[PDB]
Amino acid sequence: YADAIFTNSYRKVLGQLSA
Amino acid sequence: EDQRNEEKAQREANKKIEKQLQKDKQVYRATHRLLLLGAGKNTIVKQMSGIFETKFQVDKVNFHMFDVGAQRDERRKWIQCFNDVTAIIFVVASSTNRLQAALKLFDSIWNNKWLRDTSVILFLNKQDLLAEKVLAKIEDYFPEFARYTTPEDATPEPGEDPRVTRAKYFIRDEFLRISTASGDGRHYCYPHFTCAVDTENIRRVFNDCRDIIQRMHLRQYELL
Amino acid sequence: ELDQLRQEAEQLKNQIRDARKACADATLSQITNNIDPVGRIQMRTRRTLRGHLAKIYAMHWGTDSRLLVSASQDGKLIIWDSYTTNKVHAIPLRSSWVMTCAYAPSGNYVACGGLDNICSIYNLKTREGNVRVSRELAGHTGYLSCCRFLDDNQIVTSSGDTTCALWDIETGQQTTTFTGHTGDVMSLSLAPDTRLFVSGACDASAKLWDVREGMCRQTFTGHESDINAICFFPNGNAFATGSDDATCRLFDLRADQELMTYSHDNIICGITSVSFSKSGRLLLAGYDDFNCNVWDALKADRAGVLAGHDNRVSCLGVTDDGMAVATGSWDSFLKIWN
Amino acid sequence: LAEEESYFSTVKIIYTVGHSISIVALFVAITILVALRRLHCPRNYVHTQLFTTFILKAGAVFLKDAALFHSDDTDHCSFSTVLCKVSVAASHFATMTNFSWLLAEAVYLNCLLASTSPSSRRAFWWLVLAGWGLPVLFTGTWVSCKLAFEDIACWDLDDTSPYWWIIKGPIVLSVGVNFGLFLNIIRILVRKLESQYWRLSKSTLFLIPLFGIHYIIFNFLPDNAGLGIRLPLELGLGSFQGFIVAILYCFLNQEVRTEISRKWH
Amino acid sequence: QVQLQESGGGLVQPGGSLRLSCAASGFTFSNYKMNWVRQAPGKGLEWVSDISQSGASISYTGSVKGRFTISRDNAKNTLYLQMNSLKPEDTAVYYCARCPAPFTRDCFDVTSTTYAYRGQGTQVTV
Amino acid sequence: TASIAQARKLVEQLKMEANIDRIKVSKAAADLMAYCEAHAKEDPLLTPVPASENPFR
Repeated sequence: YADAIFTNSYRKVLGQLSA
Repeated sequence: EDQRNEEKAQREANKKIEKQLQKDKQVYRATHRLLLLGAGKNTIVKQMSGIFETKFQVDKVNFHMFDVGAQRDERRKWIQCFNDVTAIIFVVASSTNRLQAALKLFDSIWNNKWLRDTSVILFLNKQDLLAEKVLAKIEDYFPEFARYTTPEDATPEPGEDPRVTRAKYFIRDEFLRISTASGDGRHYCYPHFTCAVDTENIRRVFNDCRDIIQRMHLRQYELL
Repeated sequence: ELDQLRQEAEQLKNQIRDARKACADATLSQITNNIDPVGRIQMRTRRTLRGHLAKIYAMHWGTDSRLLVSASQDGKLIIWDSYTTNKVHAIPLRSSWVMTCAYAPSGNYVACGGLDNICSIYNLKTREGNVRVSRELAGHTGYLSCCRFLDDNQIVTSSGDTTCALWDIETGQQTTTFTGHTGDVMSLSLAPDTRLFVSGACDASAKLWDVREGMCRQTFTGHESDINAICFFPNGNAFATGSDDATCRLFDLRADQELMTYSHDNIICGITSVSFSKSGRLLLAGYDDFNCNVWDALKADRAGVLAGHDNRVSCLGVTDDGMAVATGSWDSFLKIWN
Repeated sequence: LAEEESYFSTVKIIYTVGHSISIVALFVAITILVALRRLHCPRNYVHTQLFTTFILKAGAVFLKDAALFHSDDTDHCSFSTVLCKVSVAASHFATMTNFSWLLAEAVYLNCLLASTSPSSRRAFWWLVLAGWGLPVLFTGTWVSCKLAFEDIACWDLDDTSPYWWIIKGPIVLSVGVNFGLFLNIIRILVRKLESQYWRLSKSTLFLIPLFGIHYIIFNFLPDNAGLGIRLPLELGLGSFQGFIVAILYCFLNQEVRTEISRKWH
Repeated sequence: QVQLQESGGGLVQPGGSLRLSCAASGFTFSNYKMNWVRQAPGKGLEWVSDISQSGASISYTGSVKGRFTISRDNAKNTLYLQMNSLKPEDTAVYYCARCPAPFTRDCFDVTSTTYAYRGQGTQVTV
Repeated sequence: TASIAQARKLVEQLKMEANIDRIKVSKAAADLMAYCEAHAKEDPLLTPVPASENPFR
């Protein structure tokens, strides 16, 4: 659902950025 | 001192009355009130001292039927008592031009500013007993009948001649002219052909009272 | 023959009209032009009573100026303590279609009736603690439109038959049948001294009836339409009438004529109740457009508006101490104003 | 990638500002529907409850970002803090309550229409019970099965079978049954309206925001498919959806207009 | 008082033409719709024609449509009912009748033997 | 027709009511004004009393 899929996509994108 | 005792006693009496009134509210809300108003009352009652009361139920739904007897012909003051019935059940005989008098009574019922928001369930009664019209006087009192064909959307029951499928549908068209020309969204008119023998009219009363309540709720949600 | 009586009736009618015109030596609006205007009368909705299930059709204050009866087409009379909002009794009615209520000068008995053609006299002070119908006055041939107690023993009742009756409640029989109205006698008000009353009917006439003689004393004829409401001026020498013509009118019994017309051009709605403040100076009229308007009875000029009803004001009543105005409406609430 | 971040900044800006518009219009809507005694009826109670669930959804989303410490001075990899855990649980509770009360509206309307009698007093309190308690029960079950059994990494990037379907399941069910009951109400309206198709079209378009119907077109897709059109729709319009519902069901409700006008006078 | 007085010829040949007029007094004529009613010998009252406040909305009983023509003169509180081709069945007392309430669209005025707000009638005989 | 009895009651009523005496409207107005002026002090609607006797207390 909207919020949980935003948490998933956003925090994977921030994780990718961190590397 | 006695002021506290009096206040307590009064509040206990109030609590009893609150309990009774709250209990009766559900019974009042569940019971549909119906005004029965004749311009063939026996045919439309036997099959289902002042004001007269018939109390019955269909499918455990309480219906309360009120027939305004022993009141003089001047309806304008008492009929306003019935702005909060679910339907005005208008029984007109097919049958002075009693059709015209019935129709003007219905027009006055429809347009009256207090009786808006009350729907009409219109039982054209006696559609056998006089509307058989086998004569070798609808044509006389309503000369526009000569120009009216039986409608394409006619759905007859056999054993009624085309003379009857002309007559009854023309009368229905007259009442629906009165209905459609001066009412939208707030009150509805449900025509029903019916006969001295044709029973289960009570089922159609139930079905159209249900339709009225459904339309009320859809009206409140602003969906229609 | 009949045409001869028609002509004689018209001759007497023109006699009465000419006599009234000759005796209209002054006009009320001119006699009281210099009286100080009342300014503005902003009345507070000091209590709202929320008991009834359906549209309230009548209410009446007791002589104690504290308790009121209210009658609604849910078939409940409710007796309210206006000082506390507490319901003292609620009474089931055998017919839900009540149209009038009244509450005796003693407070012992409450009356109600409607399309049942019956006046029901309830005893509120019986020792058994229940409330039971003491009598059902049933000789009316049409709906009861108004009821007003003269004493615990006698009740005048008004009908949708063209007649009123003076009932003796113990006998159960109508001791006089005031007859001569030509339409429904919608409304009834007793004189402050209970030897006369005036009844207002759906023939644009109001008639003053002698309770002891039964004759019709005077016919007042100025209205254009059905008189829905009538109230004595607290002097006993004038009364006011409300009509579907969107006017109130003040009639004086001894002038035999209409002294004032209360109307405003933006009022198209009919009047449903009329009552006077204890001085008489304010005329309070209830209207179909869910408002009440307060009128200077001696100026024919507005003074205030009782707003905040959702639907037709059905009943209006001023306390005998003058302290508060009740206004019942088809919104099922009584609102008490002060 | 840097280019992606602009996409997510834009959508989370919408997610903030649109929910702000929603909460600001809707708090007014609630104060209207509760202050004005005429409007106290079961219908407006169900509406007011739904509106409260929209402020819960907005506020819990904001609290989720507030718990998501965003200075980037802490790496979100291997993260752990109590505030984040509770705020995610709250965001789930809020979304579950919103979806529950969209279904509560769907059920109240179909109960009113299907009822052969005018009363529905029991149905209202049953729908209040389900509308809040089932979100309570499901999100409490998710809190239990995480914190007491799988309290790993603040539950944030999960996509695994064990308990994500505890929340996903009710959402999917609720959107499905809303779609069915909405086509039911369309069926009833179509029979009611026998040249006037505009009224039917308007009623459909007015029901769509209230019954959560726009979720149906993505409700049954698998996650990680359709995101590029799912997320702009659900986030962008949903951020305004409380404001759309507040307009259509408080401000344009003619009873509310009349009551405000009488208060204005 | 509210007063209505009709006029119009007591006797006429079949196929003749006639005009009724009613003088209204004591009410704001422009506010009330006016009706004509008739009473044939030994029968109840029946509605003949009606006219709205302005004279816009007009209708007739079917045996009368086109044979009569209704009009109202708001300047002189006068109601008219024109008659053409009067048939034997039109032999009746004709009563002028006023709606009971101003500005309303409804009426309840055919009521036999009792009604205020309705005149004494003029005979027509064929 | 029995309507002669109704017209006879009407004419008898009008004959009775014609022979009531009538005062002039000026005296009626003086009566109403002299009543209102005397009792105007005793009208809680015209000149309201705060926090003394109201149903609010």
